[PDB]
Amino acid sequence: TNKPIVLSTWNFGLHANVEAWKVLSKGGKALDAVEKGVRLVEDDPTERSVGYGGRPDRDGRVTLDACIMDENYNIGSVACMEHIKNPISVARAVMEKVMLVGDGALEFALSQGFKKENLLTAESEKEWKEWLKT
Amino acid sequence: TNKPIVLSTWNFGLHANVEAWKVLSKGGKALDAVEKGVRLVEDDPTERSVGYGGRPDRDGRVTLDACIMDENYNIGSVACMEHIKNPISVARAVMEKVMLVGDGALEFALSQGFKKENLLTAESEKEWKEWLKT
Amino acid sequence: TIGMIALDAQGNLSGACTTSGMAYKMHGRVGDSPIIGAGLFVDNEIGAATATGHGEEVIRTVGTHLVVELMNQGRTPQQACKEAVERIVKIVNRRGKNLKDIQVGFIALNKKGEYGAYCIQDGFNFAVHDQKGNRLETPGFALK
Amino acid sequence: TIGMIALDAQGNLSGACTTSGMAYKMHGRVGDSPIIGAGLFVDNEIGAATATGHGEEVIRTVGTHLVVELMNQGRTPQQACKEAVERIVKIVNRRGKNLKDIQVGFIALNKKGEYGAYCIQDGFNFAVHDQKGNRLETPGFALK
Repeated sequence: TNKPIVLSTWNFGLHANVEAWKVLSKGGKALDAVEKGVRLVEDDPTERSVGYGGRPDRDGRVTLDACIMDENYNIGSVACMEHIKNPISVARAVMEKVMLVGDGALEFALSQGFKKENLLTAESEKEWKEWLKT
Repeated sequence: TNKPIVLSTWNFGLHANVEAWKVLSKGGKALDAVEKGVRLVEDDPTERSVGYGGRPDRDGRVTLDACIMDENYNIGSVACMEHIKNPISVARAVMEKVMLVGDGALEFALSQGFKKENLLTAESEKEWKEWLKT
Repeated sequence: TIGMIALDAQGNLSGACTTSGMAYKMHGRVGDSPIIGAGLFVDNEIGAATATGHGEEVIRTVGTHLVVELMNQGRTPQQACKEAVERIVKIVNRRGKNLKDIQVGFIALNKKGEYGAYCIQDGFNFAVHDQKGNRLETPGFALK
Repeated sequence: TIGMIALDAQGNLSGACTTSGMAYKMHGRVGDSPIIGAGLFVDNEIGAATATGHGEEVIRTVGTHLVVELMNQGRTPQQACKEAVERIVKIVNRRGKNLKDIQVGFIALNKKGEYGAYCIQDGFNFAVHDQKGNRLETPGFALK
């Protein structure tokens, strides 16, 4: 057996994996490893396909989607959620407290202590306005 | 090969199958048959687990979920959609024009000619209010 | 919820699933019914299946895709519903939950127009309409 | 999108999938990333898989559930990802679409820590960290 081990998608998975490994190499849980690893990319405004900095929908709304699954068939999911930087973590809150969408996902997030934030970066807002011009 | 054939869930299924069979027995498409079939139940306010019957969420909002899948791997889905009595048909329009949720689902429905209706019957309202008391 | 699957005179499958979901759910709650793994799956080369029961359970087990895949491997529709529920009982047990609190079942139809159904608990029924007419049938169940 | 799957020191699997979705999508557009059969699936008795790409195609094929059931049948993680990609390829063709217009990548892990990946088009890499270090690896692709 080759363990612990973590895989992630795309070249930004390289640096995400380093974060996940901080948990795994200390004997920590896979669930905690994968949540920390993807949060690093959610947090990064430069990564415009995940979380903060995400390119918005055609109306200028940054809507995020995420799901999580542990080692005993526990699942949580959020979709089309606004204003919350770390949708993986809301999903984990769904799983521990299975799928919420739209305003309701935000309402649950706020009830669990997450905070409203403006996820639209100046860069994303400007490229969205340029996209509209076409 | 036993064809045509339709299956559906629960006793109201028996009733929906009669509408499906009007299409299937005349050589119509499975896709048209299944849409017609389930719309019978969506439309019936006495069927309280589907469409215009439907028992609202805890805040009193009737929110509907539907998906459809045809014979060549085309799919459409809508989730947590308010005010449209026939979400299967919205899902069909998603499929032809893959998943929309919440306000966006309603916006798309309206753009395709569907009309807003009040899906909360007096009976459902009444029962919701009793549940709120317990 | 109603789920409906059909095989037409051309030998083509399609399906539909539509619901108002769990009564008095949290705002924004979505169950299995709109999710193509889960409440409904159709593959025109193989067959179709649609689900009943607790939505959260059907989602976690991706139940209708599992049924159709079992048919793909060569299970009959009845065999595939049964094995799908049996795999699922095993998961309920791995989770430390009581089967009595969980309903999951399935109805299925293959390209030949064979059909089947199975559930965790007694009390589900489903309607079938072919050239022998329309009838409400009761499937096998796991929780004896 | 980023998908991430791990196997820990205890021998437990878990995974996560998070995205902002398609740029300039219609309001309310959801892809495969938050959907348990599709963007992510984990079965601790078998293995895990995560996907990225055109959300429409992963959803329509329930792709990660497929990859995991293939591992259940005896395929290696790499073989499982490949065969799942090959199914999307056949469906794209059956739909009369062009393979150049779709990208999907799967990555997979089994209980033993074996891993693998496959994708539609060249240009997708994945990152893998084990006790020998962190590596960027380039899997096989269908569209040659």
